[PDB]
Amino acid sequence: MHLNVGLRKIKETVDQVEELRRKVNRSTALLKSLSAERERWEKTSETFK
Amino acid sequence: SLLQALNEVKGRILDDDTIITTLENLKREAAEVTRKVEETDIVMQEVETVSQQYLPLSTACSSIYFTMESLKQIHFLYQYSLQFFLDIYHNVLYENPNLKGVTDHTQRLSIITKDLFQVAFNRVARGMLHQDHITFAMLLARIKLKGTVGEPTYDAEFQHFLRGNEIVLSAGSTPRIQGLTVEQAEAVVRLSCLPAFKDL
Repeated sequence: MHLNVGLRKIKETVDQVEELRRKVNRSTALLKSLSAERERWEKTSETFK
Repeated sequence: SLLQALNEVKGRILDDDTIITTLENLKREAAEVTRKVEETDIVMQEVETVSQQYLPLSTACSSIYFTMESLKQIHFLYQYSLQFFLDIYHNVLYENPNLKGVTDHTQRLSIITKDLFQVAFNRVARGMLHQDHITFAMLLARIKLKGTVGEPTYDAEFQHFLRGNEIVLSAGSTPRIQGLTVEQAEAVVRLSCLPAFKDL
């Protein structure tokens, strides 16, 4: 449930970053790190299952 | 920590460098953990091989200590504690003059085993009656023979040497030759019971 809360919170932060985007390099790096973060947590949820 | 830092900084684009440094550190940590998980079998097999290599030394240590403890049966003065054998083991492992420059792991293991036997014998026999030195040396020799590889257990030979000499074989004790006496003849009959001495 902590993991789910973190997922919801950082989805909110992704929405906030999307709103704030419109430095471009900062945004691109942030999106890349967020995607790696998303796949990592999908793996973590799978291993918790 | 990442979650609290993110909600404290609100994901500001100016705080992006600090966020990215933490994120890449976390990715590095996760990659290290993933590498550890992806290499569990190799590490476990390596640990198993090392443990199999070092098992005979541990068995020798246990046998040596329990012979030391049971040494109280011969004489009331042979009381030895676990701390004494632990001191012996730590002395041979760390304060070993023969291990000053040895680097080959198998060579260090062999030196450790040999010096363990030597130091244990010396420290035990320094406080043991002179008539019992040979007994302890024989016990350590038996322990080494059990621990060594490529040699027969000699279970029948040792059993005959210790307790097998007293078995009922008095019947048919021929005088043999004039050199043999009656007790020597009986000893020959008893020893000939072994398969390796059937033609004695």
